[PDB]
Amino acid sequence: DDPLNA
Amino acid sequence: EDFADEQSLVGRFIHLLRSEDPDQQYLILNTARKHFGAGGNQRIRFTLPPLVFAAYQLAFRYKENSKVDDKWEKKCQKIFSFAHQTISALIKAELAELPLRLFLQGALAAGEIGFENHETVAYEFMSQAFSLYEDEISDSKAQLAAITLIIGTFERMKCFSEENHEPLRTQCALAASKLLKKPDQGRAVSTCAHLFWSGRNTDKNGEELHGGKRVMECLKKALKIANQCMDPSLQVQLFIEILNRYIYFYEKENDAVTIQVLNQLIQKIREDLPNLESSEETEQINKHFHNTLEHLR
Amino acid sequence: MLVLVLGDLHIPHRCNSLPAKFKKLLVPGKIQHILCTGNLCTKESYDYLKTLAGDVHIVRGDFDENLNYPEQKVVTVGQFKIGLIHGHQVIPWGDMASLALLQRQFDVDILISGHTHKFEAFEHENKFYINPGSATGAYNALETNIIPSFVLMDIQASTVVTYVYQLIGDDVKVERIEYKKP
Repeated sequence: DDPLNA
Repeated sequence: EDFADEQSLVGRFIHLLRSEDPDQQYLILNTARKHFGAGGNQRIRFTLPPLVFAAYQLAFRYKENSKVDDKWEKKCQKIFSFAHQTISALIKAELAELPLRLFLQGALAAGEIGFENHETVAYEFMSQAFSLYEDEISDSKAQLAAITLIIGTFERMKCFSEENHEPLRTQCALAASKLLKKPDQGRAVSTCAHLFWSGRNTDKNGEELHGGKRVMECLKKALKIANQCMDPSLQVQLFIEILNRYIYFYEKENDAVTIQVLNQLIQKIREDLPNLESSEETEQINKHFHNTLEHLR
Repeated sequence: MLVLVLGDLHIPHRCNSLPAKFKKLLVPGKIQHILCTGNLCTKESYDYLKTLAGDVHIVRGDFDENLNYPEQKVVTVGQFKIGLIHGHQVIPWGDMASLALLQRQFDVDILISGHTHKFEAFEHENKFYINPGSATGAYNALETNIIPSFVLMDIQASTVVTYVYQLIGDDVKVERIEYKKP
């Protein structure tokens, strides 16, 4: 779960 | 504005050109440079280099269509002749730093693709970069930055036979030992040691040269230049750099590097290091030697 | 604390802009620090980076026209002493022993190199090494299948978590590698 991940 | 508008005019024209299939892409790059060549000297600093990189990408694209198109080796010869003429147009505009680096990228691609008569193309591009380095560059930190690209580029090459690898090999060492300052000479000569060790020619079945004696000749010659240096800071700073260079080949199983050579240098650094000014420069030089000793332990 | 690691855009020499999905993810107000390996190679990409974060560090690439960029840089982010260099000065290119040689010189916990245009992230000799690759997926003569990629570091006290973002086809795909300082 990367902090961006849009 | 002429500078910025032209940087992004070809940038779009290269992204919009990937839509073109390889046979049509060449026809367009040829009319692109005809359009972008009318701009002038201070303009073509920013349009022609992207066309040269699009030329290198095109030659790789033809190698993908090797089994589909049997005239692909003639096409690659035509592109590198297009790039040679496009980069030569930048030299007439009184440039040296950029065309030299473009000629290095062309010799790299030619050796990687492998079309017929590619060794000659890679040699002409390399020798042309040497011509710009010798005839058009004379600033110690700009020379050092130019020759370290030539060496690093030549280090990765593997397409030259021994009859062509040896002149370039001894040309890099000659131009490195003749830089403007002794500290820059010591760095460039010690950097040339990777050419004799990890450089590949087409006579060894694709294997590395591993010339252990020549690897030492550079480092022995690099220490000689280090003694005659100019600043006791830069002198010891170069003594520690050459020490790590010995450790590199020592760990790469170079027979000619013995622990006696290492101990001779760590003692020489132990003697001259206290004879420096107390500064930020020599504090980092102290930590550098501390890390080197910690790695050897 | 989270850092963006990218470089080797080669705009406009080899590309024109980042991929569409990369420009959507990279938006201001979300990242604190940015460490760039170099090769932008113009102010048009610099000014775009300065609007993504306040603290942006850039070293000089082999095709950068701006001499004001330093050859290398050592910066501290939290507990980690991080060294920044483009990596065209590291001979042989992408060599492991030549990179660890520079880690001894800078005395850094993490070393950032970028010339390869190949993403790498690994631990060696209890030291961490990053290569974000070309964020634009730019042309490289020695590697033919370039994957546009950058790296996001999530630093917390004595632990770093690196996220690699890659454009594989049309999709953006993420992997995670973690490193703890000894």
